[PDB]
Amino acid sequence: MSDQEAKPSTEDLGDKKEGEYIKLKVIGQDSSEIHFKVKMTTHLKKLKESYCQRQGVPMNSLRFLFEGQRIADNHTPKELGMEEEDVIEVYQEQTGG
Repeated sequence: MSDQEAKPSTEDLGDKKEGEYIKLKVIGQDSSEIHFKVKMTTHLKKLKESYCQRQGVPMNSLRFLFEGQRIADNHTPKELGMEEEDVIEVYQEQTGG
């Protein structure tokens, strides 16, 4: 999906409920910012690719990282240790494949 495989119906931790939510904002050098609602185990790839498709840019041309770590296809807010309304850093190249 990005670096490895990633698929829906991902297994959660178990105790974490649905009565909890977290929002995240993705920002890019293009001054673009998007605030989305996610849960603990939301694949951020879906958010990022949604922005990529919306902006019409290839996912291999752009890169999403937080605290110097790339947001992998299976990376989540719980996994990366983020908070609500936090910010993810994104850069986009103009050419790729």
